[PDB]
Amino acid sequence: MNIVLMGLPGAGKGTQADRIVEKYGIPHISTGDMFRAAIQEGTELGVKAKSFMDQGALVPDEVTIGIVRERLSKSDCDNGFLLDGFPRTVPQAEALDQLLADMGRKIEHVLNIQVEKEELIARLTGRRICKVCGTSYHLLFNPPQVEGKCDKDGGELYQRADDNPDTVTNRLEVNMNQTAPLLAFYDSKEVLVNINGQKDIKDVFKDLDVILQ
Ligand SMILES: Nc1ncnc2c1ncn2[C@@H]1O[C@H](COP(=O)(O)OP(=O)(O)OP(=O)(O)OP(=O)(O)OP(=O)(O)OC[C@H]2O[C@@H](n3cnc4c(N)ncnc43)[C@H](O)[C@@H]2O)[C@@H](O)[C@H]1O
Ligand SMILES: [Zn+2]
Repeated sequence: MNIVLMGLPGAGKGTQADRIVEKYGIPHISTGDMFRAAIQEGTELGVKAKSFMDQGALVPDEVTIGIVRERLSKSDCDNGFLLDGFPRTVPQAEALDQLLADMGRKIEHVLNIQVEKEELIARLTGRRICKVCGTSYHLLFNPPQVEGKCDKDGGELYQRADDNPDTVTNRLEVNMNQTAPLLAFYDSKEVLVNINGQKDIKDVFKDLDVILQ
């Protein structure tokens, strides 16, 4: 089960990932989580990634492909994996084909979660993230059971610094700059499915899960 969960910032990739991972027990590999981990280690990689992330810019492709090479070569991905927000560029996409072709494998499904820009913006305005596990809530649209506390581990919730309005606008634009030619890459190789992400979390999930089996 070699999957890519694709979508613009705030499309519900993280939200849908928890469901796919919990159901099929394949590792969730998000580049954005990895960069935040490196920032928490305070590695040099993290310090350098963070300049870009704070602007809402992409982290350079070579850096990014790097950590993905390393990560997907770990034995826990041998039987499958859920890439989340990678690739975002044609060179990332290619380097992914190549590193998998070296292992006698390929990506088998790119699930592209589509949401209009205005909705994406509303989603990243009230978003909250768990200190303990990294899961996201939304104060309006998908709140925790108990205010301020994650439903999974009781973790405190907080606001990601890049979820401010200026950085969000930058993030949507930058990522969209990459999107159509990448859809065209995957659409042409016959693995891309578009998914209406603009409805209930459970309903988006059914659409995904249809494809997964
Ligand atoms: N491959 C790469 N190349 C280069 N640089 C890279 C890279 N990967 C990362 N980077 C760098 O790292 C940075 C951060 O990356 P990262 O943090 O991965 O991602 P992002 O692009 O910032 O967007 P997310 O993946 O955080 O959003 P998502 O769709 O998972 O949203 P969620 O499910 O929370 O949902 C959003 C909100 O909506 C709510 N919600 C979810 N589903 C629904 C629904 N159906 N209806 C209503 N509300 C919903 C949630 O509760 C939540 O509040 C980038 O800006 C870049 O600098
Ligand atoms: Zn949590």
